[PDB]
Amino acid sequence: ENSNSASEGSTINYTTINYYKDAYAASAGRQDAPPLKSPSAEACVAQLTIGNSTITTQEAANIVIAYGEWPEYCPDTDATAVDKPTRPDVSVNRFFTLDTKSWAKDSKGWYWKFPDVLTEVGVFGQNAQFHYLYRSGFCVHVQCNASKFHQGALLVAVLPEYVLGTIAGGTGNENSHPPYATTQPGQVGAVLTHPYVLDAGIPLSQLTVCPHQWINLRTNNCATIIVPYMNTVPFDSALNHCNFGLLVIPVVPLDFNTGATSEIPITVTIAPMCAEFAGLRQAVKQ
Amino acid sequence: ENSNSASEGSTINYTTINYYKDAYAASAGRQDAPPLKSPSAEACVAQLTIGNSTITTQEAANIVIAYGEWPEYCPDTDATAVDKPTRPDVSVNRFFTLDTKSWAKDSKGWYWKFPDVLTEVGVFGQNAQFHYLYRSGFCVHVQCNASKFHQGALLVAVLPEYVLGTIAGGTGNENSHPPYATTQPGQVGAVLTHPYVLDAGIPLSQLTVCPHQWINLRTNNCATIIVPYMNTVPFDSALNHCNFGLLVIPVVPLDFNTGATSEIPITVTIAPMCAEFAGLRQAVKQ
Amino acid sequence: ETILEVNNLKTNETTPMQRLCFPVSVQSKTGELCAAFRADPGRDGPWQSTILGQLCRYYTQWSGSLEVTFMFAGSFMATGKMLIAYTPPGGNVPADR
Amino acid sequence: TIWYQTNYVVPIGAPTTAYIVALAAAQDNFTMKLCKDTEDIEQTANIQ
Amino acid sequence: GDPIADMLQVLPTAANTEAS
Ligand SMILES: [Cl-]
Ligand SMILES: [Cl-]
Ligand SMILES: [K+]
Repeated sequence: ENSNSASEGSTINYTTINYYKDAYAASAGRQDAPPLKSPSAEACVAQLTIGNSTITTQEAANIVIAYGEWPEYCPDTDATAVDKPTRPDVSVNRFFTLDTKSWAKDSKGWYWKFPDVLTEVGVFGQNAQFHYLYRSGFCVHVQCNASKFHQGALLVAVLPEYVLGTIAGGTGNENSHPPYATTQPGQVGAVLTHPYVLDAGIPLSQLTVCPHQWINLRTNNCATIIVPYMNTVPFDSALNHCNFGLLVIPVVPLDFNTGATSEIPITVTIAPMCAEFAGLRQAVKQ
Repeated sequence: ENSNSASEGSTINYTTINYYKDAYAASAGRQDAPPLKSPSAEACVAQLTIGNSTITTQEAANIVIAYGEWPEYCPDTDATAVDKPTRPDVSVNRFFTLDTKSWAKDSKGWYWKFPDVLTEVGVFGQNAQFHYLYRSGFCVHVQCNASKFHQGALLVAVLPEYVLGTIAGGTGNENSHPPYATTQPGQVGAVLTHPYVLDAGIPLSQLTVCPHQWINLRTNNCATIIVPYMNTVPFDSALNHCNFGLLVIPVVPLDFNTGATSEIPITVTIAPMCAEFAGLRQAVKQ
Repeated sequence: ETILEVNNLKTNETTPMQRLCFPVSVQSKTGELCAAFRADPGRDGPWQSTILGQLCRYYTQWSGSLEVTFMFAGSFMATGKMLIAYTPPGGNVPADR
Repeated sequence: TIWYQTNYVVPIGAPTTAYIVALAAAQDNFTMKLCKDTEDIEQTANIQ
Repeated sequence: GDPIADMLQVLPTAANTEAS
């Protein structure tokens, strides 16, 4: 028998029936913190230092490790491109802070795409443009300060392969598509027009099935999520493909009494982790 | 006695006299291939591969190792800056080919400054601009093809700290200075106005006291010199300071009979070796 | 550690006590620059008020890492985050955050 | 340089402006060399 | 164990001359 079944190479063993020389012709048969509940760093004044930069959190049980997996360089068993990759390390795996957003009582919510956010920032950006192939994980840190008299709750989540959709002309008759500035808004991010369906026909209420953390003003002022590289290929174009989107949505609206500070910003600070590149040539912006 | 003599820390031992608590107050006393003759790679179709690039020479006894020292990263004993450096490796230590020069029967000679030549080229350039501190060695490869009926000889030499001077207004009364485009001509290099004195009041005839190789058309079509990092400090600005100049001077003029190919170019291909950077910040061009 | 006169303005030379601390307050525009100064310990400017700066002036050369401590003296009810950066040599004051 | 990462925020009843005191010192790897006179003290007249 | 495999010139006196 040829070992060409789709399940060949998995830890689970199935008992199947077959009458042909190819394994995939066989019957499906029968088989014979949790990765999905946003595992905290512990389950798997504080200071996270990476490169020449340091942010300050409070607890390791407050850092989510997406899918329970820490970022890593691509192993030889999964690699396919044969050139030696460049792993610049400290010049690219460090914290970059993007433009700050302003949280208002009627804000809808925002999203950023990765690695799009940094393709034009620092040495990371340069490497992303000079190489065809890119790969990395990310430490995502969202910051929001308010007083003990303010209230509100942001859901901060990482949605892998965040494909956006349109309102189809309102009536649903128009097969319109999101424009480039909407699918890859860059460093400044973009605003959601229908946060309830994440501008993609899926419920915000179930977004917690993805790696996430809440920023509930009365309890915390920051959220930190560590994201491993996720894709169906070991390396990919940092320009053509965004591996995941970061969503920051006010599920419980911001509120405070008149006279309390009304300028409440939200700041995103991100650090590539284990960034590596391959397929060197001239710089390409898109 | 305080061990504060200028010779403290050298391999040579001197027998001196002293009457004071400070060692430097002491008398000079008495003490008690060759590095300068351009050591070949052997003394210390061929293919030199570095990064994603390969050049083809012929012999290892045809590669000069300047001062008999191979490029190396800065050792901890000599380092002073405390941040972890970035050593991008294959994206910067690889061969870059500059604009080709045209050798004419009356050409004076050319020079290029390092690392100026590559501060705006590739990932090396980006790192040189994003970091305050830079350091590296270089593999310098000069190419010139001609027929068995052509004749001529180029002296290819590396002059550390190649400070240029002016003709002082011709009369010698004007304290003029070389302009920026002359001291750091960039990738295209520059032409010598008085090659006999290297545009610096010193004899071209003694330039062979520096690492060099001849390109004598009847025998060879290329010269390769490997240069270690040389400076009075372990790292320095790639923008403000050029560690050495590359000089290509036709000591025996090009000649050939009418009808033989008259377009005889000279091409320079260089590869940074062990390039490292530190003191990261925003990109600075100069 | 000794106090740095970061707020060394020409306009407060007659009320020198005001040079010993600098303001932070509610911003209406994000990413604002709060204060900037060089990191040269022996140079004229904020470091001159520190004993480190004054002893540096009894020597020609120095070497080593320095530490700058910032103490927020607003109320317990005030909160916020600042980004403090050290930019190695190369240009001028970074134009933005 | 010191920049606002988020914002200085307060509830009703607290001042909207506060101050920061900055202090400096050398770390253990700091040294000085070539002892010389300082520019920060002079003498223009007799000290009586 | 490792996921990625790729990761004195002048002496005190002048030289003597030897008979051919
Ligand atoms: Cl839409
Ligand atoms: Cl001149
Ligand atoms: K002898």
